[PDB]
Amino acid sequence: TARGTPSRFLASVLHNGLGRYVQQLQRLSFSVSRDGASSRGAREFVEREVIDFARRNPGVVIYVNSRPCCVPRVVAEYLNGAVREESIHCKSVEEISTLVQKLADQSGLDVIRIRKPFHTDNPSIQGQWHPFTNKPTTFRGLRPREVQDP
Amino acid sequence: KSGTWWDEHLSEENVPFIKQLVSDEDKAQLASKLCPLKDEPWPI
Amino acid sequence: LVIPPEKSDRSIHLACTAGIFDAYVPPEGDARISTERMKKTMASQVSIRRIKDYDANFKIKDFPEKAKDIFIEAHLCLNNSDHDRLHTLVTEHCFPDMTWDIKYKTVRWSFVESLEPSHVVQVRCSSMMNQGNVYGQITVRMHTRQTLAIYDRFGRLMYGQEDVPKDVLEYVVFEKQLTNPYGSWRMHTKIVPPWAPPKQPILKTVMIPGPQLKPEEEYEE
Amino acid sequence: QLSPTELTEMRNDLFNKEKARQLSLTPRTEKIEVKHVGKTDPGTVFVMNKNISTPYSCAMHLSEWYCRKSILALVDGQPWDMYKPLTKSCEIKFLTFKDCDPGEVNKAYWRSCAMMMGCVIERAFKDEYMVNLVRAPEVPVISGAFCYDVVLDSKLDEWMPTKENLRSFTKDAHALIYKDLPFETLEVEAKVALEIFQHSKYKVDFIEEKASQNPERIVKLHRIGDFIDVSEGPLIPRTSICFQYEVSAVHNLQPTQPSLIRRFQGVSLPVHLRAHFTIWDKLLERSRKMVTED
Amino acid sequence: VKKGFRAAFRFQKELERQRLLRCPPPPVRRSEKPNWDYHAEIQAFGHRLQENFSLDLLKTAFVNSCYIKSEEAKRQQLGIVLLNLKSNQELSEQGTSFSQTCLTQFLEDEYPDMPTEGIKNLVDFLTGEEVVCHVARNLAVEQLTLSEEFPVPPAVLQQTFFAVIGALLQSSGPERTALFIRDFLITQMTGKELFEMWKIINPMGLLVEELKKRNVSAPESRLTRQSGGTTALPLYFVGLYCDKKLIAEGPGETVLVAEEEAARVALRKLYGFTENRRPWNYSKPK
Amino acid sequence: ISHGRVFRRMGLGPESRIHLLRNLLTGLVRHERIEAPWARVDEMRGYAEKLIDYGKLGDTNERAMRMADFWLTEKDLIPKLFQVLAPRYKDQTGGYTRMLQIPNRSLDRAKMAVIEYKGNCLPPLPLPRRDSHLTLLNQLLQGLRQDLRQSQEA
Amino acid sequence: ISRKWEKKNKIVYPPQLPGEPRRPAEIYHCRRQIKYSKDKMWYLAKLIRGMSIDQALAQLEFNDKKGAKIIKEVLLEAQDMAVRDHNVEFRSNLYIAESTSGRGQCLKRIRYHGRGRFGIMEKVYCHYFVKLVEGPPPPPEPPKTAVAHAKEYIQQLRSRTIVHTL
Amino acid sequence: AAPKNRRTIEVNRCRRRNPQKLIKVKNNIDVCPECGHLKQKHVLCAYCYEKVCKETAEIRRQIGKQEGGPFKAPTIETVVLYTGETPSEQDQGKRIIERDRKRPSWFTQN
Ligand SMILES: [Mg+2]
Ligand SMILES: [Mg+2]
Ligand SMILES: [Zn+2]
Repeated sequence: TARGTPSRFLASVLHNGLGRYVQQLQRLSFSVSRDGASSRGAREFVEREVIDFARRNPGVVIYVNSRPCCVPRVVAEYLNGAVREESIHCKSVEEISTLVQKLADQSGLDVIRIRKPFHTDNPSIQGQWHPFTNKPTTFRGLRPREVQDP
Repeated sequence: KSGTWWDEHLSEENVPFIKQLVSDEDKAQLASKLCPLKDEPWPI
Repeated sequence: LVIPPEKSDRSIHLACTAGIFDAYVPPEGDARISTERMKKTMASQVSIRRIKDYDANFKIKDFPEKAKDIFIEAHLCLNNSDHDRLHTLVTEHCFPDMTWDIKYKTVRWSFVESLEPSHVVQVRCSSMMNQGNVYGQITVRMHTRQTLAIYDRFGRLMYGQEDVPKDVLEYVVFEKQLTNPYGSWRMHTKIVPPWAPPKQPILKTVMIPGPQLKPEEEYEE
Repeated sequence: QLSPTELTEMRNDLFNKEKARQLSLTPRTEKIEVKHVGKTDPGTVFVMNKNISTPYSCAMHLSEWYCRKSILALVDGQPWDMYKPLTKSCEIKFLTFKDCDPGEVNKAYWRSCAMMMGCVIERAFKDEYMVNLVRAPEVPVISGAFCYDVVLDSKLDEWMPTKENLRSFTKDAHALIYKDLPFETLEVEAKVALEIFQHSKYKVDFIEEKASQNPERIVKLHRIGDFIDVSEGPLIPRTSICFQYEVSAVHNLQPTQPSLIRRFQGVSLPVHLRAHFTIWDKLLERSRKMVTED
Repeated sequence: VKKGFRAAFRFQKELERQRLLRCPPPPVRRSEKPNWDYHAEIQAFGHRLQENFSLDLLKTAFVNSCYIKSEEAKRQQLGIVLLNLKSNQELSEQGTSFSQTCLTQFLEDEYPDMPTEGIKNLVDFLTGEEVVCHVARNLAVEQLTLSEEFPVPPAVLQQTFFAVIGALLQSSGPERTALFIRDFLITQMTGKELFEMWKIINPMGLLVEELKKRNVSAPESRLTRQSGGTTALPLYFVGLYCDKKLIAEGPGETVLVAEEEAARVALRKLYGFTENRRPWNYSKPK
Repeated sequence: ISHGRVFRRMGLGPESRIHLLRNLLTGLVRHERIEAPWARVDEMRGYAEKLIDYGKLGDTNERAMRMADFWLTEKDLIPKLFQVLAPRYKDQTGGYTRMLQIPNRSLDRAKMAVIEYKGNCLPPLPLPRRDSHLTLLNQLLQGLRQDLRQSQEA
Repeated sequence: ISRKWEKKNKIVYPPQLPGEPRRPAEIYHCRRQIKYSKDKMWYLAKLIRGMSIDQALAQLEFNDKKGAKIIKEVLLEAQDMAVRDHNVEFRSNLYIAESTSGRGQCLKRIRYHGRGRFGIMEKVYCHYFVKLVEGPPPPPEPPKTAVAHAKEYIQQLRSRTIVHTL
Repeated sequence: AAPKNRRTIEVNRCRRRNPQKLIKVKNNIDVCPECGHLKQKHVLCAYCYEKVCKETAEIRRQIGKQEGGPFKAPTIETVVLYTGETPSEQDQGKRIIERDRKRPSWFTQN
C-alpha cells in the first residue's frame, strides 16, 4: 500500500527534454546460456533482434555473456546510477523484446508511487494567493475601531 | 547535590550560637511590631 | 592436562630444551667496547667438533650471518603475524615469549643497520643422548639498530617509536636438534645482561596499589 | 598605549610562550615516584611523568572521590596546586575543606576568591575609566571578607558604588563560576613576569617583592580564562568549587593623598561547606563592614 | 532435516543479502566492475550526447594529470617511456574559457539590465563545483573519468567536464558547443531564484545605488498591510514608494524583514529576474 | 487509627513482647553492647534506663529488688546491676545508653542498631562527629561571634 | 547457546594516524548463569546506565537487592581487566556506556497444589552484560525548553505547503 | 476473577518502567575520613564497625577465659590492658583483661 511503501514526486534527470532529449538508458547486460532449456528465448533474441536494437540505440552499450546459468538475466544501468535487474527466464523472443524496449524507454527513476501527476517549478504567474489578495485598503491604513490622530 | 541542613557543617561551639542569634532576632522583630498606631498607621 | 596418563607407549616428542646448558656471562662494559679465554676457546672447539660430527656441512665462521637472517625473519614474522614461519624459525621455548603479550597488539619493527658485525662468543652442546636427542646451542652478540612501535588494541600508540632508530646490544642463543634429520638452527632465547641499561619508559602512567588491608588489620610502614 | 583587549592578548601570548618554553625544556618522558602519605589508601605508589603529571592525575589513578573532595595537595610538606605539574619523586597528601586543620585550604580558597573578584571588577567597567589592579591583601579568614585593592580612574573620585553595581558584580562573579574555568598555574622567572606585567607598575613592584623574597627570584602566576594575575600562593583547582559568592562592600582606603584606592570585599563558601539562608545573610552583613589587615 | 535444495539455495541467497546489508562494501570503479569496454563506452557517450566528438580528443580530455602521476608511480613501483599520455589541462582551460564567454553572452542577451556583478555571479554559480559535478554525474562523465582516487574529487570532475567541453569545441566548432552549453548548463537555472543563485548582502544599499544610477529618488518604506502586530505570529507587507509611486512590496514576519524583502523584489524587477518573466527560449536556431 | 500509641505491637503478644525486651535488656546488662533490629533495640532503651534508675534506688529497696529479679533472667547480673552499673552513673541523672544505626543485616536486610552502656570497657565505637572549628564556615561564624560580643560589650 | 559478548574484546583496530583523535577504550564484560530473575536484574542494570564507575559502585554497595553485589563484583573485575589487560591509564576515567540483563537456561520443577492439581515452577537464571567506555560520563541531556518548543512550532508552521493542488 | 484479555507488552512496559518503580539515586553516600571507604551520613562505617566488633570479640573471649564458667559476673569494673602496659591507680581493684597485642591507635586508653 501507499502507507507501506516509499513515494516521490514526478521529476526528470537534468531536465531531460527541455533543451534536448538524452536516452537515460546507458548499459544493457544479458547473461544467457548455451544449453539451458530456459534460455531458448534469450538465444533467439540474441540471434535475431539484439543487432537491430543496437543499431536503433547507438548510445546504449550492449554486453552479451553466454555462460552456464539456470536463470537467464538482463541488467539495465541508467545514466543516473540506477541499476535494475530483470529475469528473462522462459520468456519468448517477443516478450524479451518488449521488456528490452520498456527498459530503454524508462528513465531509470525508482518505480514507486508518485504523489502528483504533474510537476512545475513555476506554479503561479499572476501571484500566489495570500489573505490580503482580494482585500481592499483603507485611508491612512486605519484598523477597525481605531481613531485617527488621537 | 548532597542534602544539607543548617547544622550539618556547624561545630559544637557554633551550634548554640546560631540558635541564640536567631531566637534573639525573632524576639526583637516580634517586640518591634507592638506599636501599629505609632508606626505609620493606616486610616481608621 | 599437565601430563598424559602414565604407562603409555607413545611418549611426548620434544624438539627443544627448557633452558641453556650454560649461560654465557656477558662481559661488563661490552656496550663501551661496542688463560680463561683459551679454556673457553677449547670448550667451544669441543662443541664445534660435536656439531660437525653430527653434521659435517657446518661453518661457525659463516653461522653469524645465518643467525642475523633468522633474527630479522622472526621479527618480521612478529610484524606480519606469520605464526607458522615463526614456528619454523624459532623454538617452542621462544615462541610463547614472543607471541604471548602481542596477541591483541600491533607490532611494527625493522632492522635498519648493524653497527658491529655479529660475533660468536660461546658454543656448547648438551650431554650425549639425554632422551636420544643431542642439542647444540650457539651464543651470538648483535650490536644493531632497531625501531619498535607497539600499538594497543584500539590503535593508540603504547610504547616506542617507529621512526627514530636506537642502539640495541643483545645476546641471542640458538638451539638445534642435531639427532633430528630435519632439525635446524632456531632462535632459542635471549640473554639480558645484569649491567644492561633499563629499557625506555612507557608512555602511560602506572599506579602501584598499596598493600591491601582487612578490617581487623592495621597499616604498617 | 594598547587597548585592554590588546593588552590581554599580549599577556596571554607571553603566557603561552612561557608554557611552550617550559614544555620544550621538559625532556622527553621521565618516570618519577610519588608515595601517598594520607590516612586513606596508604602505601600507594604513582609512577608519573615529570613536569606533566599532576596531583589531579594521581587522584584519577585513585578514585573520583579523591578528585572531587581534594582541594589542595601537600607535596613534601608543602602546599601544591592540584593542576601544578610535579617535578620530582616525592610524597603526596590530599587536603579537603573538612579536614581537621584546613588552614592551607582556607587560604587557597580565599586567594582564589580574591583573584576572581579582581578579575570581575576589572572586566566590569567602561572603557571611559581606567582600572588599575594593585594586589590582594592576605587578610585572615576569621576577618570575614577577602579583599582586593583597585585604583580607579580620577573621574571616579566622587563616585561610589550602588546596590545595583554590587548586584552586577555578583552576577559577573557567578557567571565566572558557571564558566568552570580552571586556575592555571605557572612559575615563571622574574624577567618573564616583568615582561608580562610591564604595563602595570603595581604588578611589577609585587613581582620585584616576590623575587626578593625567593632566593631563586621566580614568581608564581595564575590564569583564569584570559585573566592573568600574580598570587601569594596556591589556588583551588576550578571556579566550580565556589557556590555562594557575592561582592557587597567597597571601602575607600584613607588617607587618599597618593590616590583614591578602593578595597573591594566579598565572602564566599564552597559547595562542600554551604550555609543556610539566614547564616549566609548574617555573613553578608558582617562582610559589608570594612576589613583591615593588622 | 527436509529433502530439498531449492529452498536451501534461496535461503542462502537471502542470508547473503542480509550479510551485504549488515556489512556494506566500499564503492568500486565501474571500470573495475565486470562488463566494461572503454572504447565502446566513449562512443556511446558521444552518441548519447548526439554530437560528433573526436575520439582522441575525448580520451585526452578524460585523462587527468593525477591519473598520469599515479600510473608513473605504479610503473616505478613495478620497475618498468610507454606511458606518454597527454594531460587534459589545455583542453580544460579552453573549455572553461569558452564556457565562461558563452554563458556571459547568453546572460547579457537574455537579461540586459543585469549588472556585471550579477552576470559574473550567475556565471560562477553555473560553473561551480555543485552544478558541474551534478551534470557530470548525471551524464556519466565520472565513470569515464581517469582519476587516482575513487570517488572522483569534485575539482577533478569539474576539470574533466570542462576538458570534455574544450574537446567538443575543437571537434565541432563553437556553435555546437554553445548549443551544448545552453542545453546542459542554462537549464540548471530552472526553478532557481536570482538571489538564491547570487547571494547578496544588504539589498537596500544595492537598490539605492541602482536608483541613483537611474536618477530615481530615494525609496520610502511604508507599512501597507499589517496583521497580528502585537502577537507571536505577525505578518507585515511593506511597500517601497518613490515619488509616491509603488515600485515593490514585500511580506515578512517583522518590519525589517518585510522591508528587506521589498528591496529584494525591487532589485529583481529592476534586473528583469521576475518570477513571471519570459521563459528562456530553447527553440533551435532557425 | 493509632494516635498516641507510644508502645508498638511486636512479638506473639504483650507477654511475648515483654519477654523479648527482657532478654534484650539482660543481654545489654551482661555484655554492655549488643546489636539488634532498630525497633527492638529502641523499644527497650527506656526499660534499660529505668532499670538503672532502680539500681540507683538500691538493693535494699524491695520494689527495686523485685524489678531486678524480674527483668534479669540470669541472677548473677543483679549484684552487678546494684554494685557497679548504678554507681557508674551515680553522677549522671540520665542518658546511660547510646544507640547508633549500623549497616543493615546481611540476610533479611533489616534496619539494625547497636546499643551500649556508657563507660564500658569495650573498645569505643565510631561516632558521628561534627566538623572541626577550623573550617571556613566555622571560622567565619567565630569572627561574627567575636564582632557581636565586641558590640555587646561596647 | 550464544557467547558473542566475550568475542567483542578481540577486535584489533588498525593503528591510528597522527592526524586522528584518540579512540576511547571499550571493555565488554559479562557474567553467565546467575541464579536471579532477569526482570529484577533489569532495574539494577538500568540504575547504573550512563553513570561513572565510582558512582555506580557506590549505588550497588548501598543497594539492598541481591544482584547488586554480583553487579558490583562484575564492575570491579571489569575495571581491573580494563586497567591491566587493556590500555586504560586511569581506572576512574571510565563510564558504563551499556548495562543490561538477559535470560539464561532454566530448569522446570513441579509445584504441588490441592485436590491433586499441580503447577510448574521455573528456576530462573540470568546473564548480566556491561560495556565500559573510557572517558568522563556524558552530560545529561538538558530538558527541552520553551525556546526550543517555539522554534519547533515555527518550523512546523513554515514547512506547510498547499496540498492537493497544482 | 479471570482476566478478559492478555495484556500487551506496551502496557507491561508502561507499568514496569514507571518512575515510581525505578530505583532512586541515593545522595547520602559519603567517604569515611578514617578508613577511606564509602559510608552513609546516618550510618556507621562498616569497616570501622567490623574492626571494633573483632576487637570486642577477642576481648570477650579473653573475659570468658578468665571467668571460666557460667553465671559468673564480677562485682568490680573491668580494664583491658595490652602488651607493655602496667596497671594504673584507676585500674586498681578492677578485673584486668590481658591482650597479647599492641594497643590500637583508635583504642585510646582513656
Ligand atoms: Mg509480627
Ligand atoms: Mg494427595
Ligand atoms: Zn570507617
